[PDB]
Amino acid sequence: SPPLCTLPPGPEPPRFVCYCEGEESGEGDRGGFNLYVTDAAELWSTCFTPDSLAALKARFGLSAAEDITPRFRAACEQQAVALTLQEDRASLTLSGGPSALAFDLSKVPGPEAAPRLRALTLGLAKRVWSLERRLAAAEETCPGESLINPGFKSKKPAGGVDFD
Amino acid sequence: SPPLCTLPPGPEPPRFVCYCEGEGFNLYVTDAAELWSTCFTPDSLAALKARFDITPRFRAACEQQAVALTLQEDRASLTLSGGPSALAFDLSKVPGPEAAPRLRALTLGLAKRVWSLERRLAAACPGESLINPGFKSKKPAGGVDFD
Repeated sequence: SPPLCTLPPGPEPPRFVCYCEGEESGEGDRGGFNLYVTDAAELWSTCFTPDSLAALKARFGLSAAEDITPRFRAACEQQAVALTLQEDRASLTLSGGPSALAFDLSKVPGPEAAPRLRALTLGLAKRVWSLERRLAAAEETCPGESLINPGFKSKKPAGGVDFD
Repeated sequence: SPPLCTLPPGPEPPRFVCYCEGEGFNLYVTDAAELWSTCFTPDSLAALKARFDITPRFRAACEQQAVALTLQEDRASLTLSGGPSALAFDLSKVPGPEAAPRLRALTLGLAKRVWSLERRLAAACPGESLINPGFKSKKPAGGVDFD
């Protein structure tokens, strides 16, 4: 269950989304490590390489035993995600833990942003579909006219005075 | 929270998404690249809601996973079964300029719903002969011993 978040944080109507993909363990194989930020109009990807990632985690003081996805999940829980964009290049700050980590995001071509967007639409669809029952399990457990001259009011006989 | 369903709802990788918003009221089925919308007129909307509100019925159908889809390359017909009787809706393609803000808004809404749902789930020289540098530190001969 890869974490994700939307900015601005909280229940405020957001404009951006940040997420991660892959990270499958157990019977399956360890996939890639990609964190994408998009606003349904322009995607941004890490486009990192294993040597670049190793150098980045060595310079910032991390080791190979600390995965970044749990830190992203903790920041999502604490709402500690920030995005800075200059014109098309984004840098996300992850301040969930004691030290704020900085990650650099590059531009994404359209022929990759659009397929990613149309895959992520169904991705979030199935995610929310599963999370519905997940939260359920977690929380729950002529009349009026004289016939002689129709068009003239029907006449009743005179009665006069009758004491009661 | 407005209801939503994934077609098919099984463990198979989903392909189609259906949603409602507004309660001209329209029903949207999005393949993330193409959108089918009712675009019904107010008189037609009144006639359809009289013959069958639709949001509670749609929500019940989503919970019961009773939404049927029939599509032929331009046309969408939905069988909604969440109320007293089955609901039949006719949907057609919407232009791309109309769907682009719609798809952006639905993407943002899905993302924020997922984040809110996750939040609610959370709250629940060595070796060298120095005399001649460049040569191994010699060992004086020892001969034979007894072991």
